[PDB]
Amino acid sequence: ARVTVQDAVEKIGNRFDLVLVAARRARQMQVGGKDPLVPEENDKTTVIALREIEEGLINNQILDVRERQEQQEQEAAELQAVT
Amino acid sequence: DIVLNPLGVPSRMNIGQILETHLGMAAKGIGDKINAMLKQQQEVAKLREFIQRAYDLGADVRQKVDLSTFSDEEVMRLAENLRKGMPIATPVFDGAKEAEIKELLKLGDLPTSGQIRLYDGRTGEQFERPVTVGYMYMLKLNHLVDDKMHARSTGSYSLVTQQPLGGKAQFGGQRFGEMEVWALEAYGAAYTLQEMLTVKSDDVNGRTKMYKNIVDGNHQMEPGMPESFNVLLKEIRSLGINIELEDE
Amino acid sequence: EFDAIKIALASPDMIRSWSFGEVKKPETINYRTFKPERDGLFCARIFGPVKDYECLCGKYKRLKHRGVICEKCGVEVTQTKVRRERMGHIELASPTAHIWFLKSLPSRIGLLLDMPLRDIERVLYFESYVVIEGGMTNLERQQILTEEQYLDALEEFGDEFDAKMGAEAIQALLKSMDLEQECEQLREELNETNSETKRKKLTKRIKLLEAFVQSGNKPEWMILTVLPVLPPDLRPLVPLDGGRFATSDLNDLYRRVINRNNRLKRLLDLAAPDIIVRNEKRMLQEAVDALLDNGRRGRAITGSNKRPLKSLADMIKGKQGRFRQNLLGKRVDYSGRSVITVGPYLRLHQCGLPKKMALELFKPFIYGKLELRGLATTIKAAKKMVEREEAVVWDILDEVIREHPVLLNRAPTLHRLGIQAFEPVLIEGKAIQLHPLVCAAYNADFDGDQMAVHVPLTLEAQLEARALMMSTNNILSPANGEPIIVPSQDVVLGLYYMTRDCVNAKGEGMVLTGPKEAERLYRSGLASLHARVKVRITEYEKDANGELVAKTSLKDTTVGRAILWMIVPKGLPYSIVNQALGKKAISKMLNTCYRILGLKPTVIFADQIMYTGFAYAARSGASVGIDDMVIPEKKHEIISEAEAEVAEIQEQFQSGLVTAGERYNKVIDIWAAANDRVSKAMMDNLQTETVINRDGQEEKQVSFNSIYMMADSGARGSAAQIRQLAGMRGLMAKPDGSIIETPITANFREGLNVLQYFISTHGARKGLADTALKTANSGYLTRRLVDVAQDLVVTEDDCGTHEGIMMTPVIEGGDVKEPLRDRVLGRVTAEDVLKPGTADILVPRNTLLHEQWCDLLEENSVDAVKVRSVVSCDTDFGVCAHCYGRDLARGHIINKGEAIGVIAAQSIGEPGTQLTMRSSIQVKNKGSIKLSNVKSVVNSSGKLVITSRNTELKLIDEFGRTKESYKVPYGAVLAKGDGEQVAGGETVANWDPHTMPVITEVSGFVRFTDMIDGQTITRQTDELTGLSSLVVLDSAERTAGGKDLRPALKIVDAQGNDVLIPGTDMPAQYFLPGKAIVQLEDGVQISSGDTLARIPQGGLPRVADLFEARRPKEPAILAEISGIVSFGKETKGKRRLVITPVDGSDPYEEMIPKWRQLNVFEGERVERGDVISDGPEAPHDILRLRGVHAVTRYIVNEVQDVYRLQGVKINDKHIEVIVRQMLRKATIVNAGSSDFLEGEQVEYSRVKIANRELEANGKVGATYSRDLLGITKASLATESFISAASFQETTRVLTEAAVAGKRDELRGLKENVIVGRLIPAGTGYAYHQDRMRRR
Amino acid sequence: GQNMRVAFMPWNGYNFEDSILVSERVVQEDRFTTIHIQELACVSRDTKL
Amino acid sequence: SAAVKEFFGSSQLSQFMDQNNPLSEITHKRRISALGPGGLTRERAGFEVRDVHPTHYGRVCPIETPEGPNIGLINSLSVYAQTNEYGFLETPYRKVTDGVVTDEIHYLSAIEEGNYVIAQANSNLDEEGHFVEDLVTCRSKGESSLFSR
DNA sequence: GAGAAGCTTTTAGAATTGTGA
DNA sequence: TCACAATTCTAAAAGCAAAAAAGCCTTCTC
RNA sequence: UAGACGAACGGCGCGUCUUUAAACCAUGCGUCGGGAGCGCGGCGGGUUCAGGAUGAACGGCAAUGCUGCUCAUGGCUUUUUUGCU
Ligand SMILES: [Mg+2]
Ligand SMILES: [Zn+2]
Ligand SMILES: [Zn+2]
Repeated sequence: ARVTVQDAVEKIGNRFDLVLVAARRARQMQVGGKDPLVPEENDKTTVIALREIEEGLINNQILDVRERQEQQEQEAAELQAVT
Repeated sequence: DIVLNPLGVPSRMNIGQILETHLGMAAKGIGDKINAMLKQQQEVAKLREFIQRAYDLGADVRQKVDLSTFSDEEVMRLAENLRKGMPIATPVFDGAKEAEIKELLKLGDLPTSGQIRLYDGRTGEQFERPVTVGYMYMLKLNHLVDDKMHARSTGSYSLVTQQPLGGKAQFGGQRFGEMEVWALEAYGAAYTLQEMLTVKSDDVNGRTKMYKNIVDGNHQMEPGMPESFNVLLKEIRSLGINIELEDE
Repeated sequence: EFDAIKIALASPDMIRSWSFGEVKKPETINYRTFKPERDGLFCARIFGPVKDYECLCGKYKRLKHRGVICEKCGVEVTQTKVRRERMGHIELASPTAHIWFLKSLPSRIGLLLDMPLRDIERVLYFESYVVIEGGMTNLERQQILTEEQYLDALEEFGDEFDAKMGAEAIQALLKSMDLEQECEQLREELNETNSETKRKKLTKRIKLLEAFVQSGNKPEWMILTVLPVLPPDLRPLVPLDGGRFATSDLNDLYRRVINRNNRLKRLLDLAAPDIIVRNEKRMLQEAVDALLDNGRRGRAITGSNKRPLKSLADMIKGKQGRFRQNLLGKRVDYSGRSVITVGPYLRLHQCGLPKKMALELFKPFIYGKLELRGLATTIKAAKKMVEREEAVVWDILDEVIREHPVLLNRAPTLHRLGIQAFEPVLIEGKAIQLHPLVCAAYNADFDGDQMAVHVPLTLEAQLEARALMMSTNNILSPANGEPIIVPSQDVVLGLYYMTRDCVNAKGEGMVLTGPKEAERLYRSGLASLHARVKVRITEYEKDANGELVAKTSLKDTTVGRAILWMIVPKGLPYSIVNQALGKKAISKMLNTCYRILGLKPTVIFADQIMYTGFAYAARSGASVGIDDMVIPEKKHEIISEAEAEVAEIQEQFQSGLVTAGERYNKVIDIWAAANDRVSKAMMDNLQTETVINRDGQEEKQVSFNSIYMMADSGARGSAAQIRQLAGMRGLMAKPDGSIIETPITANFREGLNVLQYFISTHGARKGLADTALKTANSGYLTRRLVDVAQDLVVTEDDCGTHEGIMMTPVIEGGDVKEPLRDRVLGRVTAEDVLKPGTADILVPRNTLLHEQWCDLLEENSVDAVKVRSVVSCDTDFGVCAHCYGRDLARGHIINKGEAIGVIAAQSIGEPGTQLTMRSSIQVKNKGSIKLSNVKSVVNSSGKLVITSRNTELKLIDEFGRTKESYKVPYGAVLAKGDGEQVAGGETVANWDPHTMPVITEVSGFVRFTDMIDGQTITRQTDELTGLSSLVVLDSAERTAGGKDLRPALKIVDAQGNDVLIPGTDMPAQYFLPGKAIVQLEDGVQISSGDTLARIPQGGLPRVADLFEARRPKEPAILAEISGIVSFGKETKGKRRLVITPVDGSDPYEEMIPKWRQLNVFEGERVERGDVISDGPEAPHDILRLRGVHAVTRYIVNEVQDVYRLQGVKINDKHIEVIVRQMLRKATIVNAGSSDFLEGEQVEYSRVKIANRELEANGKVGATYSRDLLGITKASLATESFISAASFQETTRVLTEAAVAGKRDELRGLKENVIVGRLIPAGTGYAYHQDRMRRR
Repeated sequence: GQNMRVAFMPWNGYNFEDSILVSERVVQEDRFTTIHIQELACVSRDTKL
Repeated sequence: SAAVKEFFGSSQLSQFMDQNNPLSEITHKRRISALGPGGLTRERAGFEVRDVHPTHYGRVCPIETPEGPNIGLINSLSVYAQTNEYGFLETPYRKVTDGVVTDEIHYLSAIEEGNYVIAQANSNLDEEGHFVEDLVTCRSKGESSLFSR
């Protein structure tokens, strides 16, 4: 549950970067099938993403490096299967 | 029966409603005494004496109602009509006076202050500060909430500009005017604004795709460019002007 | 997909290339079957199929046929939406002139040819002739002939004479003219103009020609030969109920023009005579001109009943054109309305949404969940299940609502708090339940208002609603710092009744262990809610960094204050609960809570405050009765006294000892005094009425009268209302504004009688009309501010600058209107603040002056600061986060991206609905004295007399922070000296108002230099005194012979050797004007300070005019250079006046009228920014002469005056940014090594960046003078035409852009709003920066 | 209209700004019930086919 | 037929009856409007026409006019107001002869109201119709003031 | 009948011309 | 010549919503 | 009752006639329907030329058909009144 996003804002000090980061993570959860990194409490994907940002384990850097890593492992699976 | 707010009296200087409340309380007190007499079945002597006392108080007032001429049969009819409260006529700029109101209150067994003691309905506790109770004439204006409510998910759209129709009569959407557009620009609400400008009003393929996405548990829009802008482009090319969208 | 919009003129070949076929017949449809008909305005052969994937005749229908053009009928089987995109054309038999490029004023065909407008107008409409190619004859080309002269020329000149008529002649002229040779020749001739009026004309014409040859246009494209036709589906012939048809008006106009074209083709085919073909060409011209813009020619043709029928320009123009109706604002799906009620149980991030509206707005989400759960396989089954409103749909609906926000909106969205996001709670009913606290933000009461609710669909819109627009984020206003979640009226009444004290209440003077025991005592009944008590209260100071220390002690309080102490969070003190807690006190409580603790405590605290205030307002039982309006017991005595005095004055007038006006003023003043006495008696009786005892004699305390507590808590009402209820309601003005003599001595507790009520009705009707007709003026002003400032965004962190405005406390001359603590709160210092001791860095030079730093400044008592200002920012195309400063709605520095022009315009405009629409220096306090710009000498009396027109004084405290300022004109009798100390109330100076002294720095005898007894002077002895003197006269009455003999006087010594001006070696010749009555004749040794020659003498529209930058009708003429000034020649039109500098040259001379009491004599100096004649001043002069800081400070002060007189509070950032957006152009003086013309007016950022990069090498830059435009001109004269055309003057803007061949890269907010993409301001800043990074 | 019994006091914020707090006894007695008569026209036309 | 039907059916001053109350009907019938064909307009109306003139007294109500745009132009006609043979509003007064206040009713128009001193309705009368107190509040030339008996 | 043939706002800015030197 | 100034033509004048009614060229047939 | 015709074909409708293709209308009556690409030809429509109102050729398109290869199967304007700012 979320009433205020000030704790989430304090760890991304723009308040317009928060919207885009949380949108990326929430779209991942909703469509990408990714598993939430925090327990679900009958929250929606947007609130779950904002809670994750509040905890301090999602931001632009973490998302970028995770995307790079998973793309690299999928490519590595291709490479192992083919060579 | 009804509870109003005292704060509407000082700023909105309508003292007439408090005076109406007091005089209505007095009238209903007279009617309550008449009902008490007319219930514990009495004789017409006491009723005519009391109604005469009620009709013959005040300063030197125009009307003289004498019940010695009423033949004792329509005095009971009059009392039956008066058991709901004695009607009172208070002409516009020569009406009653607070002394007359206090005298009429004292005719009944009401307090002259106009304010009685009340108790809380759900805690049984006396409110402090005696409150002004009385009878006020309430009107029901013809602005009913079941004629004002209206909502729409989707419907039909105009021909020339593929936008929702406007009105409750022809099922239609709300105008998101330019002042609301400014207020959204004053936040950082760029995506809300884009969706309200394209996928909820004009962009036809975008809004069909948005519907199909929503029903499929996916919340994402295809931007597109509004059809009203194309209508404007054609309306401007129909002059000699040649307005064109440059390359990528 | 695209980056810009290019506007230009359409060639006939280009129009033919847009076309799909050429329209020939006026007819539209058949009326047997409503299918189209060939070569009509609706034609399947031209404009595409009627039905999808079908041929009109019916031959081609298969999927294998998509594309084939049928041979039977010629239609192309394809989508019918193609009707919405295909244009035709009409081949006009004769060329025709486009109305816009002819009659736009300026005329783009007029000045291009240099011909005047009316001659071309006569030529086009076949009323006269025009020659071309004069040849070897004495007739030039562009001159105009007429019928008789044409006949004469033709008979006397052979075939080699081309004289044509109508648009064909205009086209021939336009095509024969070569552009390059004319441009070069006229540019060459321009250099020898000598700077007369004609120069301006030339710099217009050239600006056309070059701008008309740089782009790929030719002149003859302003004359129509082929005419496009709008696609059929944009001018539809919809059927209706019956056999008729609801046609559009464009169809009628096209039918008319096609009719006339066909007739003209017929006549030209059958070799008609000249008269009839002339008439028909004229009529076709009129038809086309009606089609393109119906009404610019003679009276607009009327369609059917009485209404001029719409043309294309009408469909583009106006408040109901495409721009303002369908692109800048739309109708939207997923939206609803209803009436609003109050829900006092909600938390302030919630609203109550009816179940019916919720189910109607969230249908697709419900379908999604239904198909997800499997409760309905196909979509139609889910649709029908929802239509039957089953028992499972409601749990789904409660699951598609949990954390999904909705936007609530009230009709006039004056500022950005008229839209807010809430988390719906489903409610059984039909009205939306709105939280009580957010009602102030909306300006919504609950007497019938409605509210519109919108649903955000996409995921980013939900995040934006949850993060930017949620009602728990918007607790502070953006117009100022102050909160907007202050409790309104019942909460404050409850907290004022609860936190109060009675001098002897039940259970007084016992000792308690804490708030909890106080509450138990009160609830159980053993004590009164406000009885004085001792309570042990533990309060937590968070003085230790991130650490709370819990002080405990015994405090003398009341039971109600102890009960209220429970809500208050940890960090706050007990000094905030230990008072009466009116409205301002609660506002300060919430403010300090926010600034100390944070956000979440403030939100929870506000909710708890609302709950407890409502609860204890219910418990109090506060009512209002008739016996709570206590009349003064002494009212009739005062009224009898005042009436007797009025009768005494009336008797005084009846005997004719007084006039009318002074009787009027005596009456008005005595009645006003009586009114004030009655008011004072009423309030003194009311406020302290209650008198009560503790243990003996009666003490007295503050009144528990209901109306007193209502008007004292700040809950509702003010002293004026309590005045009108109890004391007399005073004096009323009639419609003319003349105050009626007889007041209304009756008050509303008693009755007004008929006459008094009638006067009250005068006043009431005036007020209601004023409001109802000023709402629109405020709306127009707000629109203009938004459309000038909308494209200004914060786009950098630092410009790297030191310049900034000098902010000081603002004093009109009495008490300080508002301190320095309020001005520079949240501004960034530009140049460092020095400790008042000596040259010590007190705070660094890039601090954000928050509460700590400002309090430090206050305790150290700094006089003023220099702060970074937006108008002085060197960032181009936006501002930097530091010059703007703090985000007002938030607590931190402004974020990169935020759009501050829209919020500035909204802050200035929203309070516009509260504004209206229709001696000697007596010091106040004791302190040191200072003066500046003072030129004075000692007189015989030992005082000091001043010889300057800009002299002032300050009374200053013992710390140097100024307290009082005043202004002293030329020649005042100073009562003290500089640097001394005075006493409170000590008069410091005095003057003689109506006379203008000519006091001398020197003294001696007088010389009668150059007077003729009868012309220079006319003796007029002071008959009633006895003595006589000379009376000098002006130049407007004497004869021409003595007119040049200027009447003057001079002071000399005994011997006559001229006494020279002090400081130099020249005599002091004091030249005088007329009416300069020289009382002191020769033989009188004068003294300094002696009068040589007596010289006897809005509301909201004010703001609108200040932002329009309108020059007044009596401007205070300023001075341009230093050095000795002089008079000029003897009044050729205007009295000439010359200035002479010392370092510079003296060609400068000004043409001043003869209706000004000038401030300067011949023998006196001036300076840039001096006044030559007082009066209201022009901002243009301030910008040109004094500077840019001068004009911005001037405008800020003169707007804040209006906004502070009404009790409104706006920050000074907003006016500063609107000023920045006004002064935005610049005219180049020196072309330099750049490519700018002699006097071209160019965007200031353009020349700034141009010369900035040009000075990379050693070349020279340019010189510019900034122009001050209004808000209509500053927004119309922008570089982007899409913005300007959607605002005002669509025809002018589009013609200018089209002939100029302009190109619009969007770059703005309104432009991206129209084309339906992300604005480059908020959450869309990142995407636009990304796009700019890929170029 | 109808002549109702009134008390001028605040009550738990339910008559906060201009709202009114009615009792159920006003609705049970149908003191403010009104009758509204609509009209609905079905017009059968001479259409093609 | 076309002209009379155009007047009665589709005209600015021939408007749909306001009918949900007897008061609504009766006060719609006694309604004066400064708009219409031959009158001014809502936006072209200044403020001197939007206002209560002193000669409205007894002929036009000051406190019954619709709020919003057309305030002051949709005036309502007083209880005793009437009309001359020429079309000017008039209102009834009682002749006051020789101090005694008789009961013959004269109907005065605005251009006759200015040549008399009209006493006030609630000015006290004693038996046989004298003014009990020796000086009364009146209005003589578009302005109220206090006059001898 | 059905189907065509064809008589009053107010303010303000910018462009003429109409004397005026 | 080249400058003020009276004329006059052009633009603009808040937002949102509810209900109702009247209409959607002249005319010329034979 | 059935048959035929009405810009290619089929059903249905409508109009007309009775073994016949006419008459009616004149982007030659109305509504609906054709699994697709390549290939064969070509109703219909046009280009060129001549001939002297007539005729030869033509392939960008293309109707009833034929063989073979590949594939999932829905309203706008004016007026009036009202409501909230
Ligand atoms: Mg309201
Ligand atoms: Zn076809
Ligand atoms: Zn800066």
